[PDB]
Amino acid sequence: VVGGTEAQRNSWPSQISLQYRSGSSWAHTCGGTLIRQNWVMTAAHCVDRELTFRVVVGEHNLNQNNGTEQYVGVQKIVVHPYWNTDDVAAGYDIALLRLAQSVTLNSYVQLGVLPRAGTILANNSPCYITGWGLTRTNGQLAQTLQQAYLPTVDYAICSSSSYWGSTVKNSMVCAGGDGVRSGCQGDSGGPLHCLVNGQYAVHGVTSFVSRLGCNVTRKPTVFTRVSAYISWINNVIASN
Ligand SMILES: [Ca+2]
Repeated sequence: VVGGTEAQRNSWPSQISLQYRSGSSWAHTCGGTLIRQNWVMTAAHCVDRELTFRVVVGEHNLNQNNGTEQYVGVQKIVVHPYWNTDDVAAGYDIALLRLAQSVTLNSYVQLGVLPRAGTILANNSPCYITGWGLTRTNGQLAQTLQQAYLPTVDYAICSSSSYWGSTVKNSMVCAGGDGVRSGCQGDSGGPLHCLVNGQYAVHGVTSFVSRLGCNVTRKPTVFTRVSAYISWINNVIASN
């Protein structure tokens, strides 16, 4: 997250860190949202690589013991069947991870609330992106979980020529684009939390930013629109 502020450690208890094994250690690669005690929602592109993955719930500082983490292996990966790694702009950038164990819920570990199917946010709706992604374009991961206020940009604006044009689809949510605050590499897969009827819900799965840079004016961060995939999500969980 570029232009973030450090999150309070119990603000976003559905945020997870998706990590891969690298030598004698683990490396953060993406975010995700805990949606069942044994299921995480992330981006398809995050699991394109044949890697060994684990999820960390209850995480705040990637580099320090927080006293709240739970570590769990990824047992099954279900990518959306229409995802094409060649074509992030086509959409379908969503995947579900069944965890090897069920995690225990507490003020640091909670399920993310998903929107009702079909919900579209009005332009300029209040949302926060969260994650441990780069804090500058071509920078380094954050140590502590960051949040940034990113107001939505509706489809009509976001798919205009000055913004993303043809690249954005109605199966996506755009947020931000102010040139200061954005998602960045390592935020992919995590949530976009939007306040609706007094309740935050996870409306987006972080998908992509401009090839120019993370925080680019009129290139809002682009998210998979969770509310387009409610039936898909439920179908996967019920058949696994
Ligand atoms: Ca930690």
